[PDB]
Amino acid sequence: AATDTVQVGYRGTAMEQNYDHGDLKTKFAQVKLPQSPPPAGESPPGPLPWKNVQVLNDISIAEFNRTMIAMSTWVAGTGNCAYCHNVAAFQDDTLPNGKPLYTKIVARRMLQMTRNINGNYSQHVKNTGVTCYTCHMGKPLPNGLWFYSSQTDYLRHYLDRDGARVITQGVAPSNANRSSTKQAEWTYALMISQSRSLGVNCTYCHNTRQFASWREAPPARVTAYHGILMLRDVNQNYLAPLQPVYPAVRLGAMGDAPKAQCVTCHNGAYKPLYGAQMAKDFPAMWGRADWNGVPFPGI
Amino acid sequence: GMTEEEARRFHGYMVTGTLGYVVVASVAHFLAWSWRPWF
Amino acid sequence: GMTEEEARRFHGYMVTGTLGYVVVASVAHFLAWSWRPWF
Amino acid sequence: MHRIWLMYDPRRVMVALVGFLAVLALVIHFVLLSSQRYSWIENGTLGADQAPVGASAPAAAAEMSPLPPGR
Amino acid sequence: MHRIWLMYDPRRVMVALVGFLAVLALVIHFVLLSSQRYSWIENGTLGADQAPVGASAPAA
Amino acid sequence: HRIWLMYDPRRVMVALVGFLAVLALVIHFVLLSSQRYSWIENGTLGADQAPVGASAPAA
Amino acid sequence: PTAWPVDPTTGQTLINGRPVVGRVFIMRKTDGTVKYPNVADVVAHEALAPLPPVVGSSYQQAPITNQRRMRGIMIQSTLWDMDRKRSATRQRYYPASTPANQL
Amino acid sequence: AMLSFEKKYRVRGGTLIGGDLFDFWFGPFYVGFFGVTTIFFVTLGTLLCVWGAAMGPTWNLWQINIAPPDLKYGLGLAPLREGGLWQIITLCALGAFGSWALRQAEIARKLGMGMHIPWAYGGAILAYTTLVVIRPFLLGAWGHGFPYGIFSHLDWVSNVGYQYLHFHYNPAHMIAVTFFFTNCLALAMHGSLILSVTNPPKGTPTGTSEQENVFFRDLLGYSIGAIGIHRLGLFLAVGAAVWSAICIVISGPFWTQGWPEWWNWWLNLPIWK
Amino acid sequence: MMEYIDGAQIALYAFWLFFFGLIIYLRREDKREGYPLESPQGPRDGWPKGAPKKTYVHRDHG
Amino acid sequence: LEYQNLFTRVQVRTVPEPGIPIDESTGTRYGTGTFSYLAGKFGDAQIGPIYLGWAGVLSLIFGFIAIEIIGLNMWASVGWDPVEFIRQLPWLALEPPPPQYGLRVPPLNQGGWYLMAGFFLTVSIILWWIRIYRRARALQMGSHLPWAFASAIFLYSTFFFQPLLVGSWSEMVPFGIFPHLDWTSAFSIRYGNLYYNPFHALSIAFLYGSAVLFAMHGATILAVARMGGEREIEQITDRGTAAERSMLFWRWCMGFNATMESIHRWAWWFAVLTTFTGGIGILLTGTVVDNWYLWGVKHGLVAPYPAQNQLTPEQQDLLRGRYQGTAPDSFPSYVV
Ligand SMILES: CCCCCCCCCCCCCC(=O)OC[C@H](COP(=O)(O)OCC(O)COP(=O)(O)OC[C@@H](COC(=O)CCCCCCCCCCCCC)OC(=O)CCCCCCCCCCCCC)OC(=O)CCCCCCCCCCCCC
Ligand code: BCL
Ligand code: BCL
Ligand SMILES: CC[C@H]1c2cc3[nH]c4c(c3C)C(=O)[C@H](C(=O)OC)c4c3nc(cc4[nH]c(cc(n2)[C@@H]1C)c(C(C)=O)c4C)[C@@H](C)[C@@H]3CCC(=O)OC/C=C(\C)CCC[C@H](C)CCC[C@H](C)CCCC(C)C
Ligand SMILES: CC[C@H]1c2cc3[nH]c4c(c3C)C(=O)[C@H](C(=O)OC)c4c3nc(cc4[nH]c(cc(n2)[C@@H]1C)c(C(C)=O)c4C)[C@@H](C)[C@@H]3CCC(=O)OC/C=C(\C)CCC[C@H](C)CCC[C@H](C)CCCC(C)C
Ligand SMILES: *[C@H]1O[C@H](CO)[C@@H](O[C@@H]2O[C@@H](C)[C@H](O)[C@@H](O)[C@H]2O)[C@H](O)[C@@H]1O[C@H]1O[C@H](C(=O)O)[C@@H](O[C@H]2O[C@H](CO)[C@@H](O)[C@H](O)[C@H]2NC(C)=O)[C@H](OC(C)=O)[C@H]1OC(C)=O
Ligand SMILES: *[C@H]1O[C@H](CO)[C@@H](O[C@@H]2O[C@@H](C)[C@H](O)[C@@H](O)[C@H]2O)[C@H](O)[C@@H]1O[C@H]1O[C@H](C(=O)O)[C@@H](O[C@H]2O[C@H](CO)[C@@H](O)[C@H](O)[C@H]2NC(C)=O)[C@H](OC(C)=O)[C@H]1OC(C)=O
Ligand SMILES: COC(C)(C)C/C=C/C(C)=C/C=C/C(C=O)=C/C=C/C(C)=C/C=C/C=C(C)/C=C/C=C(\C)CC/C=C(C)/C=C/C=C(\C)C(=O)O
Ligand SMILES: COC(C)(C)C/C=C/C(C)=C/C=C/C(C=O)=C/C=C/C(C)=C/C=C/C=C(C)/C=C/C=C(\C)CC/C=C(C)/C=C/C=C(\C)C(=O)O
Ligand SMILES: COC(C)(C)C/C=C/C(C)=C/C=C/C(C)=C/C=C/C(C)=C/C=C\C=C(C)\C=C\C=C(C)\C=C\C=C(C)\C=C\CC(C)(C)OC
Ligand SMILES: CCCCCCCCCCCCO[C@@H]1O[C@H](CO)[C@@H](O[C@H]2O[C@H](CO)[C@@H](O)[C@H](O)[C@H]2O)[C@H](O)[C@H]1O
Ligand SMILES: [Fe+3]
Repeated sequence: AATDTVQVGYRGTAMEQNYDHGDLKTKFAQVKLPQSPPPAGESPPGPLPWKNVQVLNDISIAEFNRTMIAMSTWVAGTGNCAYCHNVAAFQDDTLPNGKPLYTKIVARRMLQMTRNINGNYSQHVKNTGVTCYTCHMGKPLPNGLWFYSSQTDYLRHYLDRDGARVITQGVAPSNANRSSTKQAEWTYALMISQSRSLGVNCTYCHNTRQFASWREAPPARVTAYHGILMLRDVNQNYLAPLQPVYPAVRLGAMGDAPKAQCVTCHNGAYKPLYGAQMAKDFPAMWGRADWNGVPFPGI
Repeated sequence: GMTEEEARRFHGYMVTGTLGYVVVASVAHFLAWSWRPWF
Repeated sequence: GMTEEEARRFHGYMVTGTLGYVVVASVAHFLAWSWRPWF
Repeated sequence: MHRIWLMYDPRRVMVALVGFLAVLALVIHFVLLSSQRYSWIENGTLGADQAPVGASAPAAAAEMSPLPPGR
Repeated sequence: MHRIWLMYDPRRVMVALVGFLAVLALVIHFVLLSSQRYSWIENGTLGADQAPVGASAPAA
Repeated sequence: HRIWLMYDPRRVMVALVGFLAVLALVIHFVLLSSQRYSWIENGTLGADQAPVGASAPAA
Repeated sequence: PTAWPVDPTTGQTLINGRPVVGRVFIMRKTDGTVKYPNVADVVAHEALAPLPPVVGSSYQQAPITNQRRMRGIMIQSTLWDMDRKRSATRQRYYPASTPANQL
Repeated sequence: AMLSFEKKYRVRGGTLIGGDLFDFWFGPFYVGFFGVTTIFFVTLGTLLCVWGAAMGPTWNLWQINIAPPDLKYGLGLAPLREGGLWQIITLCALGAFGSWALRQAEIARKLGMGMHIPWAYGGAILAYTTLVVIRPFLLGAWGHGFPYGIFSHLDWVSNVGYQYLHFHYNPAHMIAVTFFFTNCLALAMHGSLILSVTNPPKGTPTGTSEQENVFFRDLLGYSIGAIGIHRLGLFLAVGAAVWSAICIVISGPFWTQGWPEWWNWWLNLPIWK
Repeated sequence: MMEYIDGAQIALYAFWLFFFGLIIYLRREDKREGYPLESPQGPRDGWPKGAPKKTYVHRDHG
Repeated sequence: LEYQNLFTRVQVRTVPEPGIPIDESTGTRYGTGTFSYLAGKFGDAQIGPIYLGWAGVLSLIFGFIAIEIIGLNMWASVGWDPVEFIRQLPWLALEPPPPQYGLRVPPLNQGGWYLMAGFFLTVSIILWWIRIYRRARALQMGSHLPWAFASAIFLYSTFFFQPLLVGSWSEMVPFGIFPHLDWTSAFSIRYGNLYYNPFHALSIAFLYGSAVLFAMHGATILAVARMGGEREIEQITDRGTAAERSMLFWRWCMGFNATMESIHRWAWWFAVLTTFTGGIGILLTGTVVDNWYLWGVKHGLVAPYPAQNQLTPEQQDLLRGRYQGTAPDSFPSYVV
């Protein structure tokens, strides 16, 4: 019955996070023990021998080989190069049978996506960043995959919709805001989803005397808003257009590709992997010229 | 109220009931110990 | 209704019972200490 | 100490005794059934060396924290 | 022994007992039914080697 | 010995038993909630293996 | 202007040119709290007012199998994220429905 | 000054503590030992509230806010300007409310009344003690108490509710609300009935218990009767405060997740899992 | 065009004037028994002065 | 240990059960009196005959059809599955129309049943008021009860008039156990925290005061019930020592007292003002004030806290969102 509490606002306001101490130790231990250790960093020189490399063109051969080892443990198991490749012919994008190696096609796009996350959305992922492990956890399927269902599904806030505000920024009613109480119910549904996706309550991002207020809210609300912008880019530009690549068994009932949401990275924790920092160890994935001052190797 | 004759008679049924219970309970504990010791 | 005889007799049982309990508990602490000392 | 049977109606002492033993039995069973080590309905067939033991010390990585940063 | 049925009403104790066994039996069945090992309505046809077992101690 | 004149044994005995029953149950659950003496889960650890709380850092 | 001048002779604060015996601190109310003057001042610390809604110019009705039976707005969070009984899941949407001459 | 019938009731005796020493009146008020301790704690607590207002940012009544300490202080007394003052005021409050209930017991004993009023008030004291003593103690820091300020304590209520995402789904809170609403309905009916028999339309005779009983029985189908409605009103009003104490003490110490997901047990009953 | 004065504020003072009127009325009703008060300085009425004691017409026979 | 008057060990029964005294026309008493032992142990024992008349009969017909429409729409929403109808019952709703209809008649499935159930429920409540009013007159009683009930109906009607005044039936309360609580929470979110609505604050003060008073008055009458204090009409017409002692208890405690009659006026007004101040607070919401916290900032209700974050000027432009619009009515492919 022991409870841990974190204060996140001013002392009288009851802006606090509560954790069941025992249940949190179980979650935290179940992350730490599977957390795959990175291989050692190394680099000899030499011009690139690769035949069919489009993304990893800016990386030494040793750092490239190191990356492929990491990718296998993070997505498929530590020696499972057969998950993506025709093992005899790594440059191939097809099987000996001629059929496309759809997994390798996806993985190439996932590398571009990861660089785009780490590079363009540092306002969200900062110096923690993401790697393949952040979503995949060692398995081919991440959590929180979603598909088209109904028009009013709130997860479409992370794809093609925009706008969740409902509160008036003035005392009197006006033509500027005609939001329905039903629309406040819809935002409330969306916000419960976000809260659960992080394992936090509303006071983590709001002072609930004014949900609209930014000044009264913790700084985490600003980070959260960039996460919404990031998911829209991730879903629209990378995950959704993989629809013609997957086998039909991976598609939704509408035949749409699987899409991501906050829980896909966070998995119920306030930071993914409780803030474990791996992206700094893998310059292949930075999309940045330096990581926290450590410069990009650049051959 | 209660006589000593009943009070002494009754205590004999208490002791045999108690001993039977403790005998069963201690067999049950030693079975549990053999299966999965707690020290 | 109490009497000094009833009181004096009952005092013997309370004293001896209390001390016997404290003896059994002292062994329990001896066992607990030998298994996992708290100082 | 058999004078304890003079102090109370023996029928009621048996009712109280049976209640106390029954409740204490259920308390200890559900405590054990909630534990990892003695969840016997799921793990009863595990050998004594295979049965769970509570960790002596969890590890950590210095950047990780189980709780969010506070104020 | 039998003089206990002077001290207590047989007619009454039997109802208390029969009610207690009904409650106890139902509780034990529902505890088993919601386990993994003994969810016999779904998995009762599995052999004893094939039935679920709770997660073991081995760990890093 | 005359304290038993001031208090009825039929009350005292239950009051004393009730105190001891509560106190014993409190101490067991306090220990069970500790890390060092969570004996249901960890009682098979040796005395050197059993948890110990954090020390003074000296720095 | 975070602090008053210090006398180089003695390391001693000067207020309005004259010394103060002690360690001068700038007085503030509890935790530096300051009363809100105005709605306008509160609003000036906020983000700008939200942009206008994007409303659809016309409505296309969804396929009937994409239409929810339950019109309650929050049910996706308050029930369906914890409820995953198969029969209850199947009931969430209207079933397929086809003109008989198209079978 | 005294009511026209009062003087013969102003006897000595019935005190719990102090005897004749404080057994006297001041105007309408009975004093007594617990009257003296009441005034002490009321005065000390009220002046420390004024001191809290003085060192805060405004004298505006609605905006005064004497806040508890940061959670980091745990169960210790914090610095007085950092929430230790809220802790001292809380001790005065506990002393004042306890003294008030014991003074009520002395008054009731002096009048030969039953102890119903002191114990009914104990229900409210239990809720206050839950909010500032028991729940913060179970959470391990006094900073979980609510702040003393007419609107800032409503900000606390708002934020505590949203700590559980959707506090309406708290099952003890639903019961507590039902008692509060049912109490207010029952109070309107009891008031109306007594007034309507004692103040009938002009030229009508004064009503009777029989008419009250008949009318009530057409409202609910059954007769509650005279003592029954006062038992009900007491059960409803005090049960509302007791279930309030339960609903807040389970929120945090025992349940930490959102309240909607507590209802998962109902969805998984074996007859329909 | 009054900036500070708004309908919610106007309504709230309307209520306060009614409510303080209501408390006065109830305190007049509360004094129909036991008043005027006895005092060593003679009778006292408090404030407001109480409404007079009612006389109740009993049911004529039954 | 002293007898607490909370439970009656010895009930008495009369072989005949009392009937209704007078005015039997346009309506008649249904049933006949019977005794409940449990109700007779809480309070008085007779479960009675009951009165309806024209207004009562019509009220039940309208109210039955309203409840029948609510239940059948709930049951239709789980596909007529009777197990899910029970399992999911508190989540089920009959839901208001969509917002873009405004006050127009909506489609039958999309809130047309809602408005129909709401209409019959409203008529049923008004007929039940007429019943209570007529029955008070027929028993030769004051009309204090129907005016108390009118105050509750006033609050209820604001859940029609405020949606009317903001111009859309979509703003109405869904019929459903948890759904109407979802609406209650979302209403406070939309209108910027209802804690700062001063009529909501007044309504709470009267809701709490009603609990304070019934606790105080209930306890007071039980504390003197050993002296016949519960015979309140007799104590009002013929003041006994039970009334004198309850007046003195409160005078000596808190410095002033009521009478055995006038305490029931305090009770009546505190209950009535709960729903009356509540209704006013609803009617002002969205019509006069659209954000109650900002109204509280304007009028000086809002306690200052130190800032938890500060925005840069470009963040003030970046972090403004959009007001929520329509749901997407297509399923986009992203193939190109
Ligand atoms: C929020 C919504 C719900 C909120 C719900 C709030 C409900 C509150 C209801 C109760 C309030 C009235 C309390 C009361 O009547 O006490 C008796 C006392 C004296 O009159 P008396 O009892 O008939 O006669 C005895 C007296 O004449 C002689 O007695 P004695 O010689 O033995 O003792 C000395 C005197 C000295 O007089 C005083 O000290 C009176 C000081 C009263 C100050 C508090 C006024 C509060 C008004 C609140 C309403 C509103 C004011 C704006 O008598 C006494 O010692 C009597 C001591 C009585 C102590 C009463 C303390 C009550 C504190 C209540 C605080 C409530 C805060 C909310 O009465 C008074 O002094 C006058 C009260 C008049 C009724 C209030 C009407 C206000 C209407 C608006 C202003 C009208 C201006 C013309
Ligand atoms: C009515 C009898 C008396 C009494 C009379 C004696 C006598 C006589 C002797 C002891 C002895 C002892 N008693 Mg004794 N003892 C009493 C109550 C107690 C209580 C208690 C909780 O009240 C305790 C802890 C003890 C403890 C002890 C030990 C220090 C010691 C060894 C036996 C033993 O462990 O017995 C634990 C206690 C019990 C099981 C209950 C008490 C009665 C039983 C029968 C034991 C003592 C008698 C012993 C077998 C006699 C042996 C023959 C003699 C050596 C000639 N006694 C009662 C009140 N005790 C012996 C001694 O001094 O050895 C150094 C000894 O000769
Ligand atoms: C997040 C939620 C919001 C919030 C949102 C609202 C909203 C929205 C409303 C209230 C309202 C009220 N709130 Mg608020 N409330 C919150 C926090 C609180 C807290 C607290 C400790 O935090 C409290 C004590 C209260 C207390 C109160 C009450 C004082 C008030 C209702 C009075 C009443 O009697 O209603 C109960 C009485 C009725 C509903 C009257 C009903 C009478 C009719 C005639 C009955 C018909 C029955 C019929 C015949 C049969 C039906 C059959 C079925 C249809 C099947 N709120 C927060 C800030 N609150 C109301 C109000 O007045 O606001 C100003 C209101 O509308
Ligand atoms: C248990 C059911 C309900 C209940 C019942 C009840 N209340 C009662 C009684 C009963 C039976 C009394 O006999 C007693 C009484 O005498 O009433 C006249 C009382 C009473 N209920 C009161 C109020 C009250 N009851 C409330 C609630 C309830 N009372 C329950 C809902 C509330 C709520 C919900 O807000 C309030 C405000 C008082 C009028 C009175 C108790 C008077 C008393 O204790 O007097 C002595 C103390 C003082 C006069 C002042 C103390 C000042 C402090 C030392 C300093 C201030 C500290 C405080 C914590 C600050 C709070 C600031 C707020 C803005 C947060
Ligand atoms: C002063 C404010 C408080 C208050 C007061 C109040 N309410 C009241 C009253 C009063 C004074 C009444 O006199 C009135 C009443 O009747 O009380 C018993 C009522 C009332 N308060 C009610 C509820 C209520 N009050 C609430 C609240 C409150 N009421 C406030 C707290 C709430 C809340 C908190 O939400 C509720 C839910 C009702 C119990 C009652 C009004 C009953 C009514 O209007 O019923 C209309 C009829 C129906 C809905 C139909 C029922 C149909 C059945 C299924 C039977 C069908 C039989 C048959 C099939 C049909 C007929 C066939 C013919 C051939 C005969
Ligand atoms: C999978 O298929 C692709 C081509 O579809 C092969 O990719 C080769 O390498 C790329 C760099 C280049 O861009 C591409 O054009 C192609 O040269 C890939 O190596 C895999 O090849 C195997 O399957 C091929 C296939 O498509 O079926 C197959 O190709 C032969 O057969 C097809 C079908 O009849 C015919 O259209 C091709 O022209 C023919 N190609 C050749 C080079 O013979 C490959 O068979 C052979 C002998 O190469 C398969 O690869 C092997 C080693 O067997
Ligand atoms: C399907 O159509 C609906 C309805 O347009 C789209 O939802 C819109 O966008 C959401 C932000 C909003 O919630 C919703 O109210 C509605 O405004 C939905 O996202 C799907 O969009 C795709 O199809 C759109 C369509 O209506 O045909 C198409 O829109 C563009 O094309 C139409 C027809 O030529 C033209 O009338 C529109 O003005 C035009 N809109 C824009 C913004 O250019 C979308 O194309 C684009 C670029 O938005 C489609 O979206 C995608 C990613 O394919
Ligand atoms: C795991 O964590 C936590 C839980 C925290 C750890 C801690 C746990 C704690 C603190 C436990 C404490 C345990 C305890 C402490 O005392 C336990 C004490 C247990 C006891 C005393 C058991 C006694 C049992 C006695 C029985 C069964 C007797 C039966 C008698 C019968 C049947 C005979 C009836 C009469 C008959 C037949 C005939 C009469 C004839 C007559 C009259 C005639 O013929 O006339
Ligand atoms: C861990 O963290 C925290 C918890 C914080 C740490 C702190 C802990 C603290 C503060 C602990 C305090 C402990 C304490 C303090 O006092 C503990 C005190 C303990 C005591 C007093 C124990 C006494 C036990 C006595 C017993 C068992 C008596 C048995 C008697 C028997 C068997 C005989 C019965 C007699 C009969 C039947 C009569 C027959 C004759 C008759 C009838 C006749 O003759 O008539
Ligand atoms: C077979 O029979 C079955 C089994 C179906 C019978 C069982 C039925 C069951 C189980 C029913 C369950 C009902 C439940 C659980 C209902 C819950 C209701 C709740 C909690 C309601 C709460 C609040 C509702 C409110 C406040 C609604 C207010 C609505 C109003 C004021 C509507 C007014 C509408 C009007 C006046 C409409 C007028 C018509 C127009 C505008 C068109 O013309 C004037
Ligand atoms: C040899 C066996 C002979 C037949 C035995 C029959 C056993 C019947 C069931 C025994 C257990 C019932 O459960 C036990 O009931 C007693 C009845 O007083 C309760 O006893 C307690 O509560 C009851 C009310 O419930 C009070 O009136 C009583 O004063 C108090 O001691 C115990 O708290 C409870 O644990
Ligand atoms: Fe009354």
